[PDB]
Amino acid sequence: PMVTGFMSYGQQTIRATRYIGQSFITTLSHTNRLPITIHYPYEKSITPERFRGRIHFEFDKCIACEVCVRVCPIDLPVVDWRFEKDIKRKQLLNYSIDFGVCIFCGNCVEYCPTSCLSMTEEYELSTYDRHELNYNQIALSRLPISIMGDYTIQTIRNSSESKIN
Amino acid sequence: QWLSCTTRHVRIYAAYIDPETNAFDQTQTDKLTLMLDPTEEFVWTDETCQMVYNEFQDLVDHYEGAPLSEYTLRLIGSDLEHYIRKLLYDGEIKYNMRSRVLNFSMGKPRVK
Amino acid sequence: GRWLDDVEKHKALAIYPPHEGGYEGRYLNRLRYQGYYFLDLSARGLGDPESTLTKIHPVCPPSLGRQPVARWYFPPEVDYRLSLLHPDAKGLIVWVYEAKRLQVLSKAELQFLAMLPDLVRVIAECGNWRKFIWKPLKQISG
Amino acid sequence: YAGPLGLLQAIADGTKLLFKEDILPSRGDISLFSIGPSIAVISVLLSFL
Amino acid sequence: ILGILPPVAAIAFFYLFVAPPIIMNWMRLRWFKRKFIETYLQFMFTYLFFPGLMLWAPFVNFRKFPRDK
Amino acid sequence: LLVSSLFVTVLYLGGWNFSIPYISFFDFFQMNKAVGILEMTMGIFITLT
Amino acid sequence: TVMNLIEFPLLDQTSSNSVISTTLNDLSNWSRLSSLWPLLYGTSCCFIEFASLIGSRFDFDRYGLVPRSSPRQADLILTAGTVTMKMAPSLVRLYEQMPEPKYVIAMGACTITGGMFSTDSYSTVRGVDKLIPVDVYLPGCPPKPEAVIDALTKLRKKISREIVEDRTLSQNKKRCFTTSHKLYVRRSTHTGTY
Amino acid sequence: MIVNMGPQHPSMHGVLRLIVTLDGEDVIDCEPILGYLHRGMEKIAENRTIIQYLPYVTRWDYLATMFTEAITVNAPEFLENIQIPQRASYIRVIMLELSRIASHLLWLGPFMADLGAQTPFFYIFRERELIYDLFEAATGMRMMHNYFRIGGVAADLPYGWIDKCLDFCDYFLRGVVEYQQLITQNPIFLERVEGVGFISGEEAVNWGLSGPMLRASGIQWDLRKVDPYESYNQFDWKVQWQKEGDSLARYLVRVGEMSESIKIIQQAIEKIPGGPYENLEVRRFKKEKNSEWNDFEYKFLGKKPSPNFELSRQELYVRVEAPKGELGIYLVGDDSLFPWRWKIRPPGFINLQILPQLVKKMKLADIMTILGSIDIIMGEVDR
Repeated sequence: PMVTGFMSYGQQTIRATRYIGQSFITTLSHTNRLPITIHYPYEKSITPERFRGRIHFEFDKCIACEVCVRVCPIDLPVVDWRFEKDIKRKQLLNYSIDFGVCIFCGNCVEYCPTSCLSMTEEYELSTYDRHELNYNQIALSRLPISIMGDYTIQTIRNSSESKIN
Repeated sequence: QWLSCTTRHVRIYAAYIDPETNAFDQTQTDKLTLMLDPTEEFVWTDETCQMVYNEFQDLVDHYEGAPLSEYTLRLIGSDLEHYIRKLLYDGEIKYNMRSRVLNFSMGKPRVK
Repeated sequence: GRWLDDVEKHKALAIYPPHEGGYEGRYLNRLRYQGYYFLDLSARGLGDPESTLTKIHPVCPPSLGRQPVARWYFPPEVDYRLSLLHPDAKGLIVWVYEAKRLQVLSKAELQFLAMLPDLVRVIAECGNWRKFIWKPLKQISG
Repeated sequence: YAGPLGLLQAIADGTKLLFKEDILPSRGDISLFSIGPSIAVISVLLSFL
Repeated sequence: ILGILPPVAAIAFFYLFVAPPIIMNWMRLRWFKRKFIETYLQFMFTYLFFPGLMLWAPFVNFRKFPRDK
Repeated sequence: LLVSSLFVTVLYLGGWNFSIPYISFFDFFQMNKAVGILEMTMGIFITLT
Repeated sequence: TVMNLIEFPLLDQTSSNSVISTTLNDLSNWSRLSSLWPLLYGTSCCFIEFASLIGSRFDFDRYGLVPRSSPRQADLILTAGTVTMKMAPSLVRLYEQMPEPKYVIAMGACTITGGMFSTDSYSTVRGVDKLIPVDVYLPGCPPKPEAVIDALTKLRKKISREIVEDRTLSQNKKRCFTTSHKLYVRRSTHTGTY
Repeated sequence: MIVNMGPQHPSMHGVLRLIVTLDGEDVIDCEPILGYLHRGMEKIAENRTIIQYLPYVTRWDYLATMFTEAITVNAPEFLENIQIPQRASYIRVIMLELSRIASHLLWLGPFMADLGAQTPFFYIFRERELIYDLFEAATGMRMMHNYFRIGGVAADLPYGWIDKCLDFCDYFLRGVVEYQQLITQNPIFLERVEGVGFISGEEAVNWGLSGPMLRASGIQWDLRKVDPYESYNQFDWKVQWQKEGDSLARYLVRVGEMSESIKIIQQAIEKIPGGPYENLEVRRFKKEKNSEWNDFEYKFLGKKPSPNFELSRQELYVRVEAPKGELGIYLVGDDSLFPWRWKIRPPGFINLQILPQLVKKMKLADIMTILGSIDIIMGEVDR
């Protein structure tokens, strides 16, 4: 009939309004909330002491364990020993790390004899060509970004690194 | 329909497009046209591409007996991706040399 | 030519821009009309830069998991690019973008890359204050 | 990053859209393509009277 | 007609001089801790002094400024 | 969007009227001197808001 | 005794333009780089963090990165997630069907080489540049959620390195060849019925 | 008459080509095209060792991000019985019940962005930010890669991890009810999602479905009970289900389950033999000599880890259920270190089998809602 409609047309609208205005005044404290989201790119996040970035190479810590291929997911680097006669261990001449084909496994970090394979954390890989990624011994160090050693950085700790509440 | 292996510098189009615009993107697919590297990764002088045009008959008439499937399209593109590699490995052709990114799919030059 | 005030004479300098690059490309635009032609490098990766700017240096290609010694013996990028350069060219404008058995490309290596301008017009790169500044890196070098 | 704030960002997007190599697809042409948005823009521009 | 220039000049210059470099300070000072209607305060002014607000909008020039002769 | 907002406010709200009637903004001072540009900018003001 | 030498610069590259006709295109390209819009695409092991680039951890939308889910409109596409042999014959259509100021880049070390899919498998494609010419290659599987913004900042300068005469290097020609076939047609296999 | 819904796929989970007939506005028949993301792991899985194969699992698995390593560690450690301590087992339980959240968020958030909830997209990412710090500081870069070695785990999770749940651990609890009061609000939320893609229980078990999408029909086939997985069952819990199985039932069953996650986490952090990691840290310095610590209990590694280990003929299956769906890795027990044949059984491949039978006589919007509610992702499908 219509009397039921003449009674329920206000009920439908009053339910619509009780929901709409309620959600509106609830999200009111959201549209003008007091949270501050991620700042500019000069405010990178804090990094605790377990991650993986740019692996490092050495000449006095890779004793020629050579496990280099037996760790990376595709047996990535070369293996090269070239007829030494010092005692029995042929030298370390040919090698090339290439992060473009290493997928951050580098698991030898855990099984390497003397702390050779390690971790860092930067990323400014302005790759204009794939074939420009020969990471040899020492310039891998480069004394990297050093988030705390920069003069334009004040990084507050994130949720799981700041205090409680 | 026009299901062609449109890989970089290898676009064996299974449909007639050799106007400025095919006017249907296929022109009923009755000619099987091909365009060579629109990105200008290699600069072409006619004589250099003449061997490729001649061996096109060797690839479309000498060794084709399978229906219009991309299987044959890979059968073509495989040798197409190495005819250029041979033509460059003997120095007859060279790279883009323009104001693009100048990428090296086969790496930088060598000293033989 | 405000860049021309400190490139033709010095032939040794470093760009200290804001860390966005949205104000420095106009400078590079002007230096294509004298004889200067671009060579961007992103120096990070190479060993002793001498053999990267004068000598035939074997650049080991990114390996494919297998194939012991395989290095294509790549060439340098100075005399050949001169051979491609016309006899009408003032200088080789080069940008050491990453100036901020390998060899650390330290300030001594930049001094040794400040001689090829004298004995390639190289400019080091390092982000700095909001105002785009330039400074002779040789005095910063050491 | 478009200055202090995006006060220049809007006209920057406008100028970027300005060039953007209008494509004019094959099926259907200037007969009705360029005629389309003209009616749209005029219908609301003339209302400012 | 003589002394008419100082009045119509001073107020018209203030109409476009002081607000442009200070709206960016009042908005950079508070952007995430504002109130429900606080963002309504300086945004409206973003039109009123607009004769000069755009002159200190990202239009702020960095010309090479030929130096003293 | 703009024309709809402007029309709903010019119809259901006071177009350039203050919260106090528009004519009343002159009588309570017994005299006006330079209300021209003031009223122009204030009409752009009290309406656009 | 060089192998595969580079072609000679044919032009002498000797010209001079007026500032009143150069600064126009200079600021035009400045806007073109400072108003770029992403194009949505993401498949696999080097994609998911792109979503986090829209939230309170990483916010690249702060620079006006309007994510457009359409080829013909946007100009910046991220080949995130490792690409295989398929989904490529329709991927390149995107690059073919957008305005010329694209300047596409890469993302995901498994897209510049195919890192963790490079022992033996007949699916993954070795790099993306063997399909589409892009500018910057991004490492990481997953790609570092900050390195992508840094590479965007890097590419932000190449557009600023453009001049008024540079707006002619996107014009094309046609090496359209006249060669026919003699083979048998195959009816459609992707029959859409259940 | 028929158009494809786009390989560009303006949806959450990547690339899906949907060729469908169109009578102006309503559709008659739709069809999915799959196979565009072939990870081909079934090939490499024979030409590799275990540890070099370890980081491979969370590659085609980045939504679940952890439900691939359970079975991938069952085969090396749970088959040949390299006895996993109950403390490390509780650590793995913490892991698994946090991955339950890692799935609940990365569905509901995008499910909110599919159903019609336009704003909360960034909200759930802001909530998830803390799981990023956790996964980073635990074992790996961002997805916590390489948290499962063979003889146990990589390394016991650091001290600032276990006892430090409290922030999100009581934040998300009071945060859940937000979504529950928002969904019943503005019935436009509910009107479009109710009464679409309804499915029964008999077909849910006849079609081979699983997960909360099936539990939502009173089936309660929740496989967090039927397996003595690492002797986890010491903890208590509450089965989550519904009695309809449709899209709204999917939302209900996938909002009523995450409340048990932090419950199990609270059970663990105080019920783990070591408890918090700083507790076990400050306890192994007063009794360094000998105790239950570092014994068969309280040890991360039992024997030496290495790529060398032989196998006998033992082809075991586990139907390890994830909140998206079941998973199984059957494998012919071979005498060689690496085995003859590998196999995977993902939920996505066992979900879309009903997909063309779901969208029947519906519209494009109905298809959108069903495909957003079904809780489906690629990556798992192709393998």
